[PDB]
Amino acid sequence: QWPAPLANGGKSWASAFKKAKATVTEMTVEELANITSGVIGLCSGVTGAVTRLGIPEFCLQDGPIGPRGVHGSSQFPAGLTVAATWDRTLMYARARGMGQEFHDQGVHLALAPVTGGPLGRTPLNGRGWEGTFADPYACGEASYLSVKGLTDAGVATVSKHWIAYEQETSRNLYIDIDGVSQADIQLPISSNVDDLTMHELYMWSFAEAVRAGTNHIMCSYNRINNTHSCSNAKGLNQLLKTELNFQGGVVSDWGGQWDSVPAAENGLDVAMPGKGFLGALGDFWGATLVELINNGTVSEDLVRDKAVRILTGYYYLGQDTNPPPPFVYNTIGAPTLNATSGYRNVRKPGTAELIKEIGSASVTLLKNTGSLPLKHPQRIAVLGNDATYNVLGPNACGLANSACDIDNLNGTLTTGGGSGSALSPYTITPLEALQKRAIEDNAEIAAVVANSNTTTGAEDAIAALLPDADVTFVFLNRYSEQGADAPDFSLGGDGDNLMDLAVTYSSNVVVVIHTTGVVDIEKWADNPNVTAILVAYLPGQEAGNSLVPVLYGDVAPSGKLPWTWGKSIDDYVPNGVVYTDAYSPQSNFTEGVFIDYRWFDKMGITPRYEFGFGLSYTTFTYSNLIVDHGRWAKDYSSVMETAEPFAEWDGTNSLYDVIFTVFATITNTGNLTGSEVAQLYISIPGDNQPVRQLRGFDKIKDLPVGDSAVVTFPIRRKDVSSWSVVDQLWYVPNGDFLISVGGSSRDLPLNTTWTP
Amino acid sequence: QWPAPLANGGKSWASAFKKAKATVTEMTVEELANITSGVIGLCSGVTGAVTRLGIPEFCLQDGPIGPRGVHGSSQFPAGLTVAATWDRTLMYARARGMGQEFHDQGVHLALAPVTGGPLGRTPLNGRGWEGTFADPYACGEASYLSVKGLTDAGVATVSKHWIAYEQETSRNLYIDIDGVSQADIQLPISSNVDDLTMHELYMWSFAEAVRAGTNHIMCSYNRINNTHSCSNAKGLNQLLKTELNFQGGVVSDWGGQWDSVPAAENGLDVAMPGKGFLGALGDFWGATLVELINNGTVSEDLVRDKAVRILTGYYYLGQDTNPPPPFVYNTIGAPTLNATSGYRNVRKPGTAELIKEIGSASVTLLKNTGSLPLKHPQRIAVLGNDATYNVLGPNACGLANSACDIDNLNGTLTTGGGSGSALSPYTITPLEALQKRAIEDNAEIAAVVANSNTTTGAEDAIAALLPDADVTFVFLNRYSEQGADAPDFSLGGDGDNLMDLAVTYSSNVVVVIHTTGVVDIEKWADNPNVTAILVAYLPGQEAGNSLVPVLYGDVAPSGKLPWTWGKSIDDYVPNGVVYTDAYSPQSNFTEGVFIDYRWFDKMGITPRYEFGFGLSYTTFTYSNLIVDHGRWAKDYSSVMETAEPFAEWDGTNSLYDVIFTVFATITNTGNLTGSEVAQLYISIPGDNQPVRQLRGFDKIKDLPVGDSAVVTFPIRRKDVSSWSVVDQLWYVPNGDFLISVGGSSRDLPLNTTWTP
Ligand SMILES: *[C@@H]1O[C@H](CO)[C@@H](O[C@@H]2O[C@H](CO)[C@@H](O[C@@H]3O[C@H](CO[C@H]4O[C@H](CO)[C@@H](O)[C@H](O[C@H]5O[C@H](CO)[C@@H](O)[C@H](O)[C@@H]5O)[C@@H]4O)[C@@H](O)[C@H](O[C@H]4O[C@H](CO)[C@@H](O)[C@H](O)[C@@H]4O[C@H]4O[C@H](CO)[C@@H](O)[C@H](O)[C@@H]4O)[C@@H]3O)[C@H](O)[C@H]2NC(C)=O)[C@H](O)[C@H]1NC(C)=O
Ligand SMILES: *[C@@H]1O[C@H](CO)[C@@H](O[C@@H]2O[C@H](CO)[C@@H](O[C@@H]3O[C@H](CO[C@H]4O[C@H](CO)[C@@H](O)[C@H](O[C@H]5O[C@H](CO)[C@@H](O)[C@H](O)[C@@H]5O)[C@@H]4O)[C@@H](O)[C@H](O[C@H]4O[C@H](CO)[C@@H](O)[C@H](O)[C@@H]4O[C@H]4O[C@H](CO)[C@@H](O)[C@H](O)[C@@H]4O)[C@@H]3O)[C@H](O)[C@H]2NC(C)=O)[C@H](O)[C@H]1NC(C)=O
Ligand SMILES: CC(=O)O[C@@]12CO[C@@H]1C[C@H](O)[C@@]1(C)C(=O)[C@H](O)C3=C(C)[C@@H](OC(=O)[C@H](O)[C@@H](NC(=O)c4ccccc4)c4ccccc4)C[C@@](O)([C@@H](OC(=O)c4ccccc4)[C@H]21)C3(C)C
Ligand SMILES: CC(=O)O[C@@]12CO[C@@H]1C[C@H](O)[C@@]1(C)C(=O)[C@H](O)C3=C(C)[C@@H](OC(=O)[C@H](O)[C@@H](NC(=O)c4ccccc4)c4ccccc4)C[C@@](O)([C@@H](OC(=O)c4ccccc4)[C@H]21)C3(C)C
Ligand SMILES: *[C@@H]1O[C@H](CO)[C@@H](O[C@@H]2O[C@H](CO)[C@@H](O[C@@H]3O[C@H](CO[C@H]4O[C@H](CO)[C@@H](O)[C@H](O)[C@@H]4O)[C@@H](O)[C@H](O)[C@@H]3O)[C@H](O)[C@H]2NC(C)=O)[C@H](O)[C@H]1NC(C)=O
Ligand SMILES: *[C@@H]1O[C@H](CO)[C@@H](O[C@@H]2O[C@H](CO)[C@@H](O[C@@H]3O[C@H](CO[C@H]4O[C@H](CO)[C@@H](O)[C@H](O)[C@@H]4O)[C@@H](O)[C@H](O)[C@@H]3O)[C@H](O)[C@H]2NC(C)=O)[C@H](O)[C@H]1NC(C)=O
Ligand SMILES: *[C@@H]1O[C@H](CO)[C@@H](O[C@@H]2O[C@H](CO)[C@@H](O[C@H]3O[C@H](CO)[C@@H](O)[C@H](O)[C@@H]3O)[C@H](O)[C@H]2NC(C)=O)[C@H](O)[C@H]1NC(C)=O
Ligand SMILES: *[C@@H]1O[C@H](CO)[C@@H](O[C@@H]2O[C@H](CO)[C@@H](O[C@H]3O[C@H](CO)[C@@H](O)[C@H](O)[C@@H]3O)[C@H](O)[C@H]2NC(C)=O)[C@H](O)[C@H]1NC(C)=O
Ligand SMILES: *[C@@H]1O[C@H](CO)[C@@H](O)[C@H](O)[C@H]1NC(C)=O
Ligand SMILES: *[C@@H]1O[C@H](CO)[C@@H](O)[C@H](O)[C@H]1NC(C)=O
Ligand SMILES: *[C@@H]1O[C@H](CO)[C@@H](O)[C@H](O)[C@H]1NC(C)=O
Ligand SMILES: O[C@@H]1[C@@H](O)[C@H](O)OC[C@H]1O
Ligand SMILES: O[C@@H]1[C@@H](O)[C@H](O)OC[C@H]1O
Repeated sequence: QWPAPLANGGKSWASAFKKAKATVTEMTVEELANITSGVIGLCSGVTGAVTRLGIPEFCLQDGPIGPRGVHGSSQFPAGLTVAATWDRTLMYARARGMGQEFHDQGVHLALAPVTGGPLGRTPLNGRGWEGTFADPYACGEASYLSVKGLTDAGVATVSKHWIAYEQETSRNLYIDIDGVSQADIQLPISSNVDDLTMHELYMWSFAEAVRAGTNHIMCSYNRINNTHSCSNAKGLNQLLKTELNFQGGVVSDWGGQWDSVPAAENGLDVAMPGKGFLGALGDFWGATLVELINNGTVSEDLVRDKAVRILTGYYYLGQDTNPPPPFVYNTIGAPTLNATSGYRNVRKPGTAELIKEIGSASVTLLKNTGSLPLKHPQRIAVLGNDATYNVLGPNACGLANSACDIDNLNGTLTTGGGSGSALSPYTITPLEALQKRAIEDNAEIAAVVANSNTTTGAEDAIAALLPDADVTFVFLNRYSEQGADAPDFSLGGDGDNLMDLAVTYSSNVVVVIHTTGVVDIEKWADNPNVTAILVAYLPGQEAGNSLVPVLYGDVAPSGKLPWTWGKSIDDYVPNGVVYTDAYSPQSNFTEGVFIDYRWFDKMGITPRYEFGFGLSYTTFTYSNLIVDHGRWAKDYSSVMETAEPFAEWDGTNSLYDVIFTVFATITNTGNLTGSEVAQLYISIPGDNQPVRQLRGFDKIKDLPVGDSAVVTFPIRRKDVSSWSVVDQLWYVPNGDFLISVGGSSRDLPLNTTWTP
Repeated sequence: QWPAPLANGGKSWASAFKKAKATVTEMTVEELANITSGVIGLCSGVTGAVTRLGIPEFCLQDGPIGPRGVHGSSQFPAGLTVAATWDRTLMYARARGMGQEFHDQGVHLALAPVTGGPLGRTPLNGRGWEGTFADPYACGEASYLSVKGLTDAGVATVSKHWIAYEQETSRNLYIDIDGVSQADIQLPISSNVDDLTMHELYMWSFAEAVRAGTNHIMCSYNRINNTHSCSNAKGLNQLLKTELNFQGGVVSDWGGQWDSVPAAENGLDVAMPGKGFLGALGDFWGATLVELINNGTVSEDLVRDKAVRILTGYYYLGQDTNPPPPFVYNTIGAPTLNATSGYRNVRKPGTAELIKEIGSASVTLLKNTGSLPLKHPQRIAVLGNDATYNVLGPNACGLANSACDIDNLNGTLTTGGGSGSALSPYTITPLEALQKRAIEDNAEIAAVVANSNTTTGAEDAIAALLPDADVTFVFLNRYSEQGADAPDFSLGGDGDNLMDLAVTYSSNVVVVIHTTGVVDIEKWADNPNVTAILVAYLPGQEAGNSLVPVLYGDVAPSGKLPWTWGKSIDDYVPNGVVYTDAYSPQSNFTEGVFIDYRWFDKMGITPRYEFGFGLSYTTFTYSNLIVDHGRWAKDYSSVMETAEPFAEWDGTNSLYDVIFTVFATITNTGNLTGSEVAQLYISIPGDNQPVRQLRGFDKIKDLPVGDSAVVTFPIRRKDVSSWSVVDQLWYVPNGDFLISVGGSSRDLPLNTTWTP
């Protein structure tokens, strides 16, 4: 085994550690078992109180778009959607806003963000949308800022899911309900991950989360090399708590804990949900952990270290001197918990405008043949239930946005299904917003929003409506959800039918896709009747009013794709989702570090739309690439430090030191003002190395016609490193490094060589 | 027989008559038959050209809300809806706006307004909504202003339908299509109307239409005393063309003409639609009328008088010196007419705001227990497909708003079905408008707009949503249409179910009814969970934005009911709709003059909501009734004059002279500013006379709290007259007249006696 290292508070939590140790020193064995296992309450999870010492219950609450199952709050855009902005300021402000609302609702610990698990090995991942980029570097940057935004608002974070949690299928949470136990059916999928892949690929974003000060981390459902993540000594005690120097608590996912003793010894700190959800998801600690200590199987001091880890967050964020107000909403639901809900409104001035701005900044133009931007069209047709409201109400699908019937017309896809969803005070529909703009132009506008296959008359309505239209907007979607992967890339609902009808009857079709990921558009993407295609991802509540200004040219589109859009699912990493009824299911990560565009680049597969692709209404020319070797600096700014070994280590040094900076220049060479995401890729020399790896991005805002601006990329030591499996450390390999800059992963007009 | 009197141009058309006679004098027999029978074209009806003399084809076009089947136009509110405003200025401006759009689309003759047929003998009349009030006096005033507004814009009018056209059922238009002829199935319903009833009840509004200068009149489908209206000598040659002194043309309804010779001799002028609609609706004139003249059966001079009547309008409105532009839309439809459509936009600045104002002025508050006006509710539920768009598009139901399937979710009922409908450039939905106001108050709002009986989950969505709501808006409707009467008072669609669910789960339910007439609300109107009830009638395109300001108190509601709302259909005139398969179906108008509230008042039946009932957010006190006998004046202002005989006639005199004026005073005695419709009723002494008869209305706008204003009622000679069947003239009977003033037909705090 790898022994459990003791918390010491590290960099920023030293004083809070000290108060945590003082309190925990006073605790009895019953009290230690109480704080470390869940109890019944209104939140996703609730830690027992330590009543005698005045430590209250902590509310742990979903989710990564804001607190789930609460009224009086805003529905923020999904992580996928903010990734697609490529705007650091928006990644932070989104998180800070979510945090404000978490705090004002009474949440102590936010079950957020998703910071690298699932990272994106398969594009069918039913919950991939909760994360950000299918790229370690960019996911790392988003994860850093998301964590910082949440904690800066006074909410502790529980970053998730550690680690190699890359498929929902056979995730097999522990559950024992009505005589049928998952242990007797099938064990969780095992992620079989080589050491290099674990370091260079899956750990990257978690390192950034630890550096940003995440207070906790949640261990996933999957197994790793046939050992449960939540009792994987190598995972938690070694890689997380030793190499990453993590100082906070490891919280089990809900049914992630499979056992009592291995869990306490191998790095687990908090058993969730404990007595919540009827005890059906395992209840391995609590009174049972009291007996394990008193009879000497589990070390008392070991358990005190778990308590210390939990309380460090409490004191660091000042939840003692500034308590959160009470959490008033039943987010569990009857009959599981019968208990009434109060009411509180926490929506602040500015939040609706921020959510709108994220939408306008993310929406991504994949195809424009000249129909966009719109001028002042006079006869406008609109097709698709995605254009309008859920017919049962925007929250009809319930507490996790997953309970409406398989055929329901859910309206605009504003968030995905599951624990990462949230309620919505309203939906600004695409149709409401297009209609407002139509009225200003004295135009007419009509929408067919029924099911084009199963409602009588819809097809003929469509036939009758489209030919005369100046433009036809088609709104498509693809719902996906926690607990299943998507079967394939197929549009949800009547999507395919809408598109076949649309091109039969209109030669100016503009397609807008609200989705949790990549969809199959192969039948029509090259039809010249589809004059424009845009993906708007998951925009939360301001869906229509964020889209329409971009469509009409008020602001040029500036979003780019945060993953690869291949022409077929066969173009990706093989065995993305393993289906088997084998009792011990296996997923071998044979691809290694080569996921998403790294796979495409290495096998020479040409995607339909590459990673980092997006059109504007203008063009940008790249020039004057400069590598400034003299432009280096100490890492002073992190909240916490890791202990990742590296070759050049000398006591005063860091893996996150900036060792040089790359500069380049962009010129708007088109006819309209626009923003541009500049991207930097490095080819690190070695055996079996990716052709190139994203190591920088910078977004210039609203570059006027003919103007220029400089983009700037700080390069850290780690960014040019490789991990030595033989030596067990990060090193900068000798050799020629290629540095590329440009507008996508495949449009890189500038390059240069750098040698250390 | 009653011989056909010759046109002479009467009062305002004298010079146009002269030019008409000159032109017609030059016409051959072929040319006379061409102008007097319909030909194929893009409009509802088209008169043949007289090519040699440069007289083009005239476009006749539906309908009484504006030109039908046209893009580029606005959907105005229905006549029912403007009646409910009780605002003369709005009745005029609505008509003038409709006229502008008629003209700018190229229409020569508008098939509008509905000016007393159907007037409202039965509240089940499928097309009652096209007219205004179920009251001769008020229908007369609306009819005068509607006609004036249309002609003032340069469009000739064809006022309809003459006369005693009081049920759609067995209207039996002539049609002979695919070997099956209506003549071999069933004759039109016969209206058996006594002479007093015809004069005091059905003729009243047509007299006002003739006085306002209607250029034509359309004869109805029904028979009168077992003679078709369109060949009823007594109807057309005598009552219309002699007593009413009508100087314009009688146009057949479409399939209203049953014969060639009786029609030419008994007063018909224009055979419509002629060769249009495949000749299937009879084609009795045209080439056949050429042979009838040349072989001497039909007098040539008689036919010249028809031509003269048609051309008088053309010259009077200046359609020669200012031609209408071309009519560019196929309003017939393929396969009946295959022909392409151009495009023109005629929507002017100001029209959308006028249609909104009519909505805000008409919406009628029937019940308010204190829930209205709304303050700033934070959780708002909305129920009903009426709250949102037609799922197939607002115009999906086609050229006459009547072709969507029996179950379709048609969305907000903005106009009724049939030839009196029109297309809509958009629908401002109740839900869009409530949502905008919710957003301003930082509130949440959710709508269940599916079918609550047949869509899975809707009922539970409803159960789950309503209890927590501060207010629940329920939107109900009742579509009806030309060519059928309503079976009963039942809400359309899932109405009944919505209301049962609403009161189970909310104690603050506010009901809004969009309808073509009275509906059965008896199950819930007295439930204290229904805290407010409003009828909004048919608001055209600005449905939501006209309603919401009234709901939120920006303006107090000031509409009142234009018909009686009885508790059951058994409370009305019996035999309202006769159903039979008898070849010659009969309707005996045994009730005489006693329709609508005259029936209720006479039989001592207490309606649920009386004629002229509506609540405000304030109250008004009535005081200081004055009859000013000295306040009389000559009738100088009419466009045309009738020749109605009357006892006091002396050459310089008129039946429309004002013989006194009634004044009264209203004081706003509540807490909020509001508008008030003041109503005047006279009890004319006689045998079998109504208890009281509306003879005045005046609307005070925005009366501040504690302020007073005077309402003024001019009383004409005709207004205190009766018709002598023995003498065949109007007379003022000797005796005591009761004069009542107040806020409804049953809330009349002021009264006084007047003797001639
Ligand atoms: C899930 O399972 C996979 C299953 O394999 C696990 O992965 C393994 O992870 C361990 C670390 O826990 C690796 O152990 C290290 O192995 C080094 C030798 O590697 C070479 O030999 C092995 C065995 O014959 C091969 O498998 C390797 O091949 C792979 O890597 C190469 C190189 O890139 C590729 O080309 C191959 O194709 C494979 O991908 C190698 O050829 C070994 O040197 C290393 O030794 C040090 O580290 C430990 C500390 O843990 C010390 O105890 C030991 O004393 C050595 O440390 C001293 O020495 C160095 C100097 O040499 C100093 O710098 C130190 O500070 C110190 O004083 C270590 O044992 C194993 O190789 C790796 N396998 C693969 C295939 O990746 C996952 O960890 C497992 N995960 C979980 C979560 O359970
Ligand atoms: C659909 O059918 C109904 C079926 O009846 C038709 O109605 C009738 O309409 C005609 C007019 O075209 C009426 O004719 C007039 O009758 C007068 C006599 O009426 C009394 O007797 C008759 C017959 O016995 C009764 O039916 C009447 O009863 C009804 O009215 C009374 C009174 O209120 C009620 O109490 C009853 O219960 C009934 O409702 C009466 O008791 C008759 O005097 C009148 O005579 C003059 O008019 C014509 C001009 O058309 C002259 O030719 C004639 O010379 C008289 O005119 C001179 O005399 C007067 C002075 O007396 C002068 O002032 C004149 O200027 C002139 O020099 C006339 O014949 C008939 O009564 C009426 N029936 C009913 C039941 O209403 C509908 O018209 C028909 N409609 C259509 C469209 O086809
Ligand atoms: C299994 C699971 O994930 O359950 C939890 C409760 O904590 C878990 C975390 C999860 O995020 C949470 C909160 C969610 O938010 C999910 O979005 C969520 C799910 C993914 C879903 O999960 C499932 O459908 C399970 O696969 C499903 N499992 C089974 O039917 C099953 C039974 C025996 C052996 C193996 C499987 C299940 C359905 C309904 C109740 C319990 C279990 C249950 C669950 O009801 C929700 O489940 C419960 O609320 C619940 C669980 C146990 C008892 C009572 C209630 C779900 C929702 C909200 C729909
Ligand atoms: C019967 C009738 O009212 O037809 C007209 C055409 O001029 C009439 C006036 C009417 O206002 C007009 C324009 C309308 O606008 C109506 O809203 C309207 C109707 C009320 C409707 O009328 C009916 O449904 C008839 O009762 C119906 N009648 C019969 O089926 C019938 C056949 C034989 C004997 C007795 C009855 C019918 C349906 C479809 C085509 C022709 C007749 C036809 C009609 O298609 C529309 O009809 C046609 O367009 C049409 C008529 C004949 C031949 C070809 C087309 C209708 C619409 C638009 C739906
Ligand atoms: C509107 O949103 C709805 C949710 O709020 C969407 O419904 C969900 O959609 C997904 C598919 O996209 C379904 O997931 C699959 O469903 C089945 C499992 O169903 C049952 O099968 C057996 C029963 O014998 C049993 O094993 C299961 O427990 C289920 O009872 C499988 O095909 C897949 O494995 C996968 O889980 C959801 O089931 C469905 N939810 C519900 C509650 O029906 C809906 O698709 C949205 N509308 C549109 C157009 O996208
Ligand atoms: C949405 O608006 C729709 C129209 O655009 C509404 O559909 C119409 O609604 C009325 C009833 O409210 C129906 O009128 C009745 O229908 C039938 C006649 O149907 C057939 O019966 C025989 C066939 O064997 C034949 O004689 C007829 O020609 C018909 O084929 C009778 O019950 C009545 O006499 C009456 O005419 C319309 O038929 C219906 N239109 C269509 C095209 O189906 C719809 O109701 C609206 N939705 C809601 C919720 O109100
Ligand atoms: C272990 O955890 C238990 C569950 O959290 C804990 O119990 C709970 O104690 C809290 C206070 O710490 C109580 O909360 C409220 O109760 C009283 C009235 O009874 C109020 O005056 C207070 O304001 C307070 O809000 C809970 O009632 C109680 N919950 C349950 C389910 O019993 C135990 O105390 C913990 N045990 C140890 C050893 O600390
Ligand atoms: C009786 O009515 C007929 C139908 O309206 C009428 O015919 C039509 O005549 C018009 C002009 O009055 C023609 O309109 C266009 O034709 C020529 C080109 O062919 C253009 O140069 C002109 O600009 C004009 O717009 C119609 O083509 C014609 N319609 C049909 C169906 O024949 C007869 O002329 C009328 N008969 C009499 C005796 O007047
Ligand atoms: C310690 O406690 C656990 C849980 O009750 C029990 O299974 C185990 O056998 C105990 N050890 C001894 C030595 O009794
Ligand atoms: C494009 O639309 C036109 C109608 O606008 C249609 O006739 C043509 O077949 C369509 N083209 C394709 C490739 O579907
Ligand atoms: C009114 O609503 C309440 C719930 O708000 C319900 O319990 C009660 O039965 C309802 N009353 C009626 C008369 O339906
Ligand atoms: O937040 C948790 C989610 O990430 C996990 O997968 O399911 C349990 C949830 O409550
Ligand atoms: O306008 C006409 C309408 O009033 C009549 O009833 O049907 C024929 C229509 O075209």
